[PDB]
Amino acid sequence: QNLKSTDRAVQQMLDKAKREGIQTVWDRYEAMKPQCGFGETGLCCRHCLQGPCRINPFGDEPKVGICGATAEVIVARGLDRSIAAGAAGHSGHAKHLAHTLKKAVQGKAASYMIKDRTKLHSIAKRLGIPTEGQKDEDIALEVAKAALADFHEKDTPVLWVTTVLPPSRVKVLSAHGLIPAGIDHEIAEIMHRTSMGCDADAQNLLLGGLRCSLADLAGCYMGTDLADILFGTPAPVVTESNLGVLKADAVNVAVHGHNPVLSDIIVSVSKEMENEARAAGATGINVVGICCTGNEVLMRHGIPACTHSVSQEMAMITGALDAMILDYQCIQPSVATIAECTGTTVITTMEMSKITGATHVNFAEEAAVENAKQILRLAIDTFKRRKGKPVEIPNIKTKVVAGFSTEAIINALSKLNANDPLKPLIDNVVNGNIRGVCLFAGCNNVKVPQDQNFTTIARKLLKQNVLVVATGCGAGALMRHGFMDPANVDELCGDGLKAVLTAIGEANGLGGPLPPVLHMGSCVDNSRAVALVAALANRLGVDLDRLPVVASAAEAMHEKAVAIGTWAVTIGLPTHIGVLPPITGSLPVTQILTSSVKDITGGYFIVELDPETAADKLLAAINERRAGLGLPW
Amino acid sequence: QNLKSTDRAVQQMLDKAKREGIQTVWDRYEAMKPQCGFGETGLCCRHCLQGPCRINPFGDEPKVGICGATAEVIVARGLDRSIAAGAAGHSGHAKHLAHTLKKAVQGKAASYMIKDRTKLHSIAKRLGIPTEGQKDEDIALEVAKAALADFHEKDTPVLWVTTVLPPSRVKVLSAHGLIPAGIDHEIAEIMHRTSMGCDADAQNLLLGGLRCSLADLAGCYMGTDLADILFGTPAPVVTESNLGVLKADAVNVAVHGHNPVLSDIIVSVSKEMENEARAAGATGINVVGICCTGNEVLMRHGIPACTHSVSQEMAMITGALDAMILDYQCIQPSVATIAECTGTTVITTMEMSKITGATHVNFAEEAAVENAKQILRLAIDTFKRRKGKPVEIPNIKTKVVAGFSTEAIINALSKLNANDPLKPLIDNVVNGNIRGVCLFAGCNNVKVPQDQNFTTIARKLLKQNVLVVATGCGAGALMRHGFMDPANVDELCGDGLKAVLTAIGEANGLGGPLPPVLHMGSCVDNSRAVALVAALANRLGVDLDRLPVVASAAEAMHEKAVAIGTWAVTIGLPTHIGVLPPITGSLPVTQILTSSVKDITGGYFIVELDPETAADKLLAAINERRAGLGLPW
Ligand code: SF4
Ligand code: SF4
Ligand code: FES
Ligand code: FES
Ligand SMILES: [Fe+2]
Ligand SMILES: [Fe+2]
Repeated sequence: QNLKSTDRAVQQMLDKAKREGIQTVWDRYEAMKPQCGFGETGLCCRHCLQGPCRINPFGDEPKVGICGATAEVIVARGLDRSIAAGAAGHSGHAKHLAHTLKKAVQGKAASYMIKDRTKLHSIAKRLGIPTEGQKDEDIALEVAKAALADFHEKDTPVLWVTTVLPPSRVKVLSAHGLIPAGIDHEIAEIMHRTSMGCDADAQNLLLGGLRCSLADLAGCYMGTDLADILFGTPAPVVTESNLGVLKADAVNVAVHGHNPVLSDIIVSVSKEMENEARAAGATGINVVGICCTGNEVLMRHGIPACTHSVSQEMAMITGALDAMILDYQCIQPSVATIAECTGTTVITTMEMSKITGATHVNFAEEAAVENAKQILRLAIDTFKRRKGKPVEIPNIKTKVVAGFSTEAIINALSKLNANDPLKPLIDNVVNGNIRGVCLFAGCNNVKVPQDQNFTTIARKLLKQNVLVVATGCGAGALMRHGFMDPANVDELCGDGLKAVLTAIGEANGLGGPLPPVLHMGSCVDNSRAVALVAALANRLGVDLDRLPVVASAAEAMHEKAVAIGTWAVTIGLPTHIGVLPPITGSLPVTQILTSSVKDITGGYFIVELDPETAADKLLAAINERRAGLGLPW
Repeated sequence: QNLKSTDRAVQQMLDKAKREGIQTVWDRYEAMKPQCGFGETGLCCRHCLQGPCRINPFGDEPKVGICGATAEVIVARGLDRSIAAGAAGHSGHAKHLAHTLKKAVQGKAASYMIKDRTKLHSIAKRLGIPTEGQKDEDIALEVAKAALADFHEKDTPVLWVTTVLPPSRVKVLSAHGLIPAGIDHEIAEIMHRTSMGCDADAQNLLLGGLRCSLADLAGCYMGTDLADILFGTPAPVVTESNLGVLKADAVNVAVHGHNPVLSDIIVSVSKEMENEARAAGATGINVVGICCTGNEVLMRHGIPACTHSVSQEMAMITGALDAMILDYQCIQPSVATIAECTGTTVITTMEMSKITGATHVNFAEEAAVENAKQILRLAIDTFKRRKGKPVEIPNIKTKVVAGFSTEAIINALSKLNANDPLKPLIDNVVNGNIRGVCLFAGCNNVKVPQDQNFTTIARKLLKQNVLVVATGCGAGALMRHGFMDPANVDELCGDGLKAVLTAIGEANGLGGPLPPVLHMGSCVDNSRAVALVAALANRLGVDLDRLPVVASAAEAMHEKAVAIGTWAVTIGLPTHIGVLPPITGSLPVTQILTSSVKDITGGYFIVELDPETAADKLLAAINERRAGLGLPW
């Protein structure tokens, strides 16, 4: 079982699933081997009804698609569609929040409100929306309207790109035609240009992909911005992670998917339904997180994280998960079938994301509290059904310090330098106590023993004094292995980094260091890392492609992760991916993505499946940037 | 060679390509056999980096995707993405025209203008835009703004759906949640819901596909509307088709792709460059059409059609094609490589559709005449290079009567009944002289001997007194085989249909019948068939699903054709497809699309690869509708 997951709680549940005859994602993967080599290399096209077409990576025919599409066209078109799909997810999330904010301030959804007025005003200023003598509700209406306007063409480009990157970066991108005109406009143009008999030049196709990836960035940044307005900007919080956060004697409710519009309300209503739960024989409702919506409520409310990504089924296998409340994205549809075995009530809530066999309870923002109560009463009923049934919750959890929004990191640093908060961080980059910054992002992937790449790479980087930040299920991996517990600083961190984390933590009152890794939130909250890195660039007067900052999507899975990796490259970062994207069937495309793009954006992909080697390559990238700034390394 | 194409001109050029060692689409198809059975059946998924996943149609594992995606989820998700891709193409075309109209009336593109003021006013009225006391330029600005507004969410749904179908049809669709909210909004929502871990219910997914197909319909209708405003509504015209329209002693220029914004200007500028051409030793510039942009200039200007779809390379093989001027969609990228062999100058013009090895000449609507002259001078130079080179133009052409816009059909009918023009058509449906109506649409496909299904089905239907209309490369097939020459009425048509075509043609002055098949235009001009059928529905006071009207995408290829077939079903038509879409790997999805959808929209797919059987099934569908109206059959 350690060949499947490096998480001991997951291993324990894999043994339980095995002896109970419950098929898991790992079993489904085994049943898929050997996987198709055409698909693995990207040398397959189904873009018209003359297909399917394939190209042998090596040897004899077929060498070309039926319409004449070359390997580099086919590979580039497939990649572009994955970027567009990712952009569609993050920006769909953002759109949902924009409509929620609009309804809130129009009096149509009283369960929602402006919680972070300071954030609202800062965003308005950034967008050029007047605030002086205006009512907050009117400012918010204008911010929501601006968010929606960025989905289509208008007299300005996408402001959630052009107003969040430094002017010099916008200039580089504009010179290459990479600034998106509208989010949904770019998604549609990708689908058009990649359809049969359209774009058939690899460089042209890939430039289109870079532009669409910036539409994805805009959607991420918009989603973080609007969620902070509505639900509060995260600040440091302490909680726990892993399956041991479930409680046999409570009604255990997982929030799973992505959007806090749903989960945030589940959290607050669950508190109000405590004596209902107790009337049912439970101690209360224990809300726990899975995937990014779990990260959202962890960051804002300290809701403990149950599990993440590939291991999500394992929460159900305990026998203790009374409900799994879903919105969209990254939910294995197997959960609907496993629920039949485990007793769990799986509940979908969004019209565009249903799962055959799950109960659907429409969630309307206009009726959010009532809908939440209906959902939570299903969960209480489920608890009652498992009275007297044995459960097997692994007694395995870690302590997690999280909540490191960009605002929170600046505020923490400000305790060392009140009027120049980024300077103490830069000072320690310059003196070598901080070698550079690495963002871990993205998924787990069944092909990689769960968490092995994240923890292997992070350990090497921490020992080398890298400041490590994380989001999504990368943060999930790290938190479940103790990388968010300050008690582990002495073991994990180099002496430089330890000194810095200790100095900040002591100056912020909590008699000890910051944690080894800073949790910056959900996958849309990769945008927070952009805000931090853009602020450093502006403070230093250099573009992002000069900074000693890298990213690693160490165990990537979703199309969303492909989009994020691509915008990380587009904004100027060396960006590791630890699984193979379907590009190796075309050397010219691989060379563009890993080498020639450096001449366009300054960023580049590092494709490396061996995590020790990946760590070495990431350190080399950081140190090259250090040398370019005239720094020792 | 007759096993490849039933077109004798194509056969002749296949012999020339063979003896010259020039690889064709048919050769590339042969080199692809046997094709992947997983892709053919739709049982393959590459929506995340855990894939590729496949499902055996029958037998043992794999039985399910790695995430738990079932065969019916996988099939439905793939189909939905193809619909979204098609919608992205037609609506991208429409968007381009909307921006062109806006520039024209704002004084930014003087090469363009309002040519059809009557059409402009009719569209404005339909959309609810005031015209009384308004300047045409202001009305046009408002129409262009409305077109652009339909791409995104707003306070109304997509007006290029809701204002073009009868209220009772809008009501049916709205009750099922099928009216699109915005064109690009729907495309993006499809990409989201079909990404990993989102929608996983076949019926839900397919309803999403139906709604996205209506976004495609909107794009088609918008494209026809705007092109008519800018370039004129078609009226009956006489021209010729097939490779014999090329002229060895002229500069032969093919317009290929889709958008008249390009081709229309090539036509008018080519006339002005006649003595330049003659100075070069040519008789003039001979503009000829390929694919839909060829159909656009055929319909409006009588520009002869060279060839279509699968056989497009054959125009180059003659040795006489001096230039091929491209915008986007349905262009085999092989043309860039074949041009090296044949001498032809292949020229791309749009930023999102380039082909490695082709010359790119940006075309800006603001500079259209100058850009056109630059392009045409490349073509004249190419002519000069082939002085003294033998060419082989098959001496094979047909006469084509075309230009049957809906307005043109109504006007023709009005010669028999001035104030109730649809009544003579309905009278002859009722008395059985016209059994029903069949629309042929869509592509050729290399899997089917070229044109075999279109001509086989059309011959059977015509003998059975069906009024046959055609668009796109279905019209192309029919015209190249003589179905648009009135001289062939006695041979092809049943006595009822012959009597009707004769009575209309005689009443319209041209001493003989209308042609056997009415050419209604390009693929976006499938929207014209909708306008005709909606007008018949309104005149009879019934919905479209009661009318004896069917469609046949007899040799479908592009994602666009999938989208069109799907909206034909959604608006209420029995819709034949003569190639296998990738759905047969899921019986539940197949049953929805071919049977249960009848209970939702009244329409349904008829999947039938044998064209004699397809004809029988289409006649049975027509006659079932006749019986439902209380008519003899
Ligand atoms: S677009 Fe070209 S390569 Fe793709 S399936 Fe169609 S013929 Fe094959
Ligand atoms: S979305 Fe599911 S079925 Fe598709 S490639 Fe990923 S794991 Fe496989
Ligand atoms: S041939 Fe296997 S992914 Fe298409
Ligand atoms: S296994 Fe062949 S299309 Fe994927
Ligand atoms: Fe996520
Ligand atoms: Fe077309």
